[PDB]
Amino acid sequence: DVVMTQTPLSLPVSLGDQASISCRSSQSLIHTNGNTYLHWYLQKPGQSPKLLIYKVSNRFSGVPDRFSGSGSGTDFTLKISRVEAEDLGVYFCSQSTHIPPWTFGGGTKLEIKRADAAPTVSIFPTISEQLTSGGASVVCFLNNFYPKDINVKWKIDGSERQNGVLNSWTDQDSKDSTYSMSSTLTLTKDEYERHNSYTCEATHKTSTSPIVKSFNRNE
Amino acid sequence: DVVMTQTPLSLPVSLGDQASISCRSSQSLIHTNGNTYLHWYLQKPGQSPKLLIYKVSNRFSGVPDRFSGSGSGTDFTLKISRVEAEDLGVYFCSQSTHIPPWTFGGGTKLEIKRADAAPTVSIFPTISEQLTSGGASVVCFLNNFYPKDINVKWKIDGSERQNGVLNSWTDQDSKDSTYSMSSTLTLTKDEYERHNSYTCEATHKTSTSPIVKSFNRNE
Amino acid sequence: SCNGLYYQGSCYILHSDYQMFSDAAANCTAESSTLPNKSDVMITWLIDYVEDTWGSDGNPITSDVSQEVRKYFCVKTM
Amino acid sequence: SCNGLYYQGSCYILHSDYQMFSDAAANCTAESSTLPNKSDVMITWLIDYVEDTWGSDGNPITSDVSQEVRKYFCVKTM
Amino acid sequence: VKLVESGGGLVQPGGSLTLSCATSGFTFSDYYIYWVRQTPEKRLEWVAYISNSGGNTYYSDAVKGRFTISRDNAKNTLFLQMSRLKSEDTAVYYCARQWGGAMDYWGQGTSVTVSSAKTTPPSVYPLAPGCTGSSVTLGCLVKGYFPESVTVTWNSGSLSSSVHTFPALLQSGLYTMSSSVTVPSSTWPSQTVTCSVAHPASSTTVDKKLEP
Amino acid sequence: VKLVESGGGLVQPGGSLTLSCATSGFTFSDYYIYWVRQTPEKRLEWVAYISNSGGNTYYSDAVKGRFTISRDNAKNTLFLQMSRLKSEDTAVYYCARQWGGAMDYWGQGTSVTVSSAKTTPPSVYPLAPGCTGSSVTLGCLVKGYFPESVTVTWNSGSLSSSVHTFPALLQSGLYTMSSSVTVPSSTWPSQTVTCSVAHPASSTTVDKKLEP
Ligand SMILES: [Zn+2]
Ligand SMILES: [Zn+2]
Ligand SMILES: [Zn+2]
Ligand SMILES: [Zn+2]
Ligand SMILES: [Zn+2]
Ligand SMILES: [Zn+2]
Ligand SMILES: [Zn+2]
Ligand SMILES: [Zn+2]
Repeated sequence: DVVMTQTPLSLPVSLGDQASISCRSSQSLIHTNGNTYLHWYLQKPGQSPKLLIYKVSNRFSGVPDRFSGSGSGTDFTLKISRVEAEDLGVYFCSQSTHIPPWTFGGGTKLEIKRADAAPTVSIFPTISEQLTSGGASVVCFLNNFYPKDINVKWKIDGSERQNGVLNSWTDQDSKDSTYSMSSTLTLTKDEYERHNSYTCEATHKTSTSPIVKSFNRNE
Repeated sequence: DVVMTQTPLSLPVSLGDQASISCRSSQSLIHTNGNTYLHWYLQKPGQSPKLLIYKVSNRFSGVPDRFSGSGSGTDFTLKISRVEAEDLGVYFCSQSTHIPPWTFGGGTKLEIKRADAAPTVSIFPTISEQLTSGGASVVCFLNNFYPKDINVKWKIDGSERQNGVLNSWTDQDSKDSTYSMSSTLTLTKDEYERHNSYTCEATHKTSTSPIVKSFNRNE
Repeated sequence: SCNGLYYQGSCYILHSDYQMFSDAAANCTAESSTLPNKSDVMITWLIDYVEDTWGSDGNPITSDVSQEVRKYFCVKTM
Repeated sequence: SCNGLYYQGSCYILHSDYQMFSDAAANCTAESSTLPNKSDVMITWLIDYVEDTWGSDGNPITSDVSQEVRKYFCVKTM
Repeated sequence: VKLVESGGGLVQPGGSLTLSCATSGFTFSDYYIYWVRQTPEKRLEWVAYISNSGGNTYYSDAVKGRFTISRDNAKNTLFLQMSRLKSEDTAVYYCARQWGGAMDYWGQGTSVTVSSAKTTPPSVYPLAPGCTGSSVTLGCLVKGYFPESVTVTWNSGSLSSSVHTFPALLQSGLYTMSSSVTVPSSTWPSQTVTCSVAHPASSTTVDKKLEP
Repeated sequence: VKLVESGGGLVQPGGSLTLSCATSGFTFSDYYIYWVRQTPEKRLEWVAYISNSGGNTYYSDAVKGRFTISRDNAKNTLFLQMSRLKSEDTAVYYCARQWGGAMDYWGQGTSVTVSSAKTTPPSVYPLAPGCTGSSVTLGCLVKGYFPESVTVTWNSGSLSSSVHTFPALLQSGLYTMSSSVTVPSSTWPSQTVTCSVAHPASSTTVDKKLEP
């Protein structure tokens, strides 16, 4: 029951810039033996966690000079003096002073900072193959946007519907560093055929004007 | 400084007969822990010693029922109920009660018992190749005798000479179970040429008559 | 009446259950006791008994070892 | 004045030098002492200290082990 | 230094499972070892901890009395006996060596999934625009399947295309995912775009052709 | 279970030598181990003894202060550092594992020889009767050589022959041995008998023809 709180959750950085991640414990991590048992791990995509820094500021074997840990008591910091491509992934802080249990911070995802990009928005009516079996899934792709933070609204005949909305986000794109999401509105065939106009609406920091994609069942 | 005394030194046995070897310690081998630390080893020709029986009467792994150890205090016995060909070699008793040092008995050589055989005796004058370089080695082969115990006398002009006599014995013959020995009398060329008749004489339990082989330098 | 080691008015009770440091320290604390003081016991006959058991400084009485288990003595004054 | 474990008029002195049984037994004998008696110490608090050290019967206080080294206590009455 | 987990698989709630962690490149019996799990939320959660000899064991509250951590020092292998498995136990399970107060070397992990859901093939629905631009984005909705791992492969008439694979969502005990393909407007509908959806666990491959 | 000695060789008095004993098939650091030597008299003599950890060592009076027994538990190898070597130390040296109060497994041994004698080729002298019977026995005397290992191979005109090889005797710092061959009287001197004497250490082979 030592709570490790990490901020931020995502840190957008460009290559060559410095990064700093915060980790805070619910109680002091100073051990009666003089040492302070706070540790930093890196998890790369498709890989297990690896140890980077043990006991606040000690770099583990093979870990470059650009990574530096610091802090005391309850407040700790991981600094990356100049961010390289291989540093990308999730950083976890951990405590082993007040044990059991051994506890981990929630994690900080180091990510690529790029230019802003409005999403490419496409809406799709339910295929007849779904309709004739009694379902209606309306789908909205929101492709290649930056940054990650976006809002998607479903409108049926102009009014917002929150019922049966599922959203799935991609991880950062390796080709262009953008993000993509899929939004599905699930209705029954009967309920779908009770309305005419279907709209997915996207508000993004790239425009004060929402991106609107609609279709009319009678068109 | 616990002296282990083994008897006999050689034990002549025929195949299928029972054998018993004695081992006696200078002081009791009973350990305060109730056990008695006397052990028996077998050394086969060209092989290292192997453990047969540990703590008086315990057979080691793979050791057949025909081997049995017994005894107490200072007097111990190894029995072989029926001697097989693979049992041949040297048996060593050992103590590990009064330690250090760990001490071993002198050993008992288990040997094949066969019919008696008088030695085939050959005498050889010094080769001229030795003589012309100033040495005189007179050699006497005593081949294929049984048992091992034999006496060899060198006579120069009828009188026994003990000066410069070297004797070498073979181990038991694998073809016929006999023994062989070589006896060399080493004199100088000058001393050799001062005398006429050279004789090696062998007394063996096979005859009350000695086997005599001689040569005369003037013959 | 000291069922353990008696030294200079203190009584050292052997706990042969291997424990992590915190659990050992809390165990003595609950028994109105402390762990041994390294500098007190180091130059005494107690050292042969207390060696490699938990000290009050968080280390075994003599690489990092804060995640390991050791035995421990609970010390209480008479 | 017992620099070790005191029990029922006896004083148990820890010898932390690992020794074979004979050498340990002879060491105590020379110090006007005996090794611990297994049945005396087995159902006492001493057992946690004396476990796996040489007893007077020739075994560690609880496969053959007569050729191994153990630590030992020398016991002397007060 | 290497640590290799195995034994991960799909089990029903209330089921039992044993995970192993074979080790190499260090003296195994000299080291204390942890099991640490990574949840679907991608968080790290400590599970259990064992001493070098195995005389001391520790468990998190959530697995206390259900999981048993043990070791065989002769075989350089660590074990995690899991009984009374709940959906909450669904995770990638890591074994991790203790050094310097931290967990210095971790295995690649083994995946555990606790679910009563039966093996179900996906429904595949082609996503085509109703009744413009330099490019056209098309899709296939892959719905109501179990377990995970489907592969959507797109066939088009153009080499220049980008494919977006959207992570599965758990909806009514079953997974639903989507995939989009973006191609130049001069290649669709003028040439054929199809999505091939393979679901190994049900031995099924479904092709949908994208029709205007 | 295996134990393999090595490092045995020829050394001068006052010289130094280290013997090794590589082990296999059991956990090495769990076992106490002895060195035991076998003298030229073929007696067994205990030399040294080491505890499993290596914290305790014991020596016989004869090697006390000259020999050092040590171990490397990571390499499963036992050592015997020998200094100030005397001719009395000439032996086959065995390492032997302790079990049950006894020495349960022994290596094949390694041979040590302490001598100031220089490498010397043998003189070969043919032994022929002076100036009778069904068979004739002939010999070759192989004299004043160092070190040991000579091989006497006989060539005769007959397949039926017995060869007696007589163990070497140490005479004036140097070895002397003999070999006899017994052949039918109808094959010697009528056909040629020769003894070929090979001494590998001096790179010498000497043939003597046996002449009446
Ligand atoms: Zn705490
Ligand atoms: Zn992309
Ligand atoms: Zn409606
Ligand atoms: Zn004694
Ligand atoms: Zn023969
Ligand atoms: Zn004379
Ligand atoms: Zn207590
Ligand atoms: Zn003393």
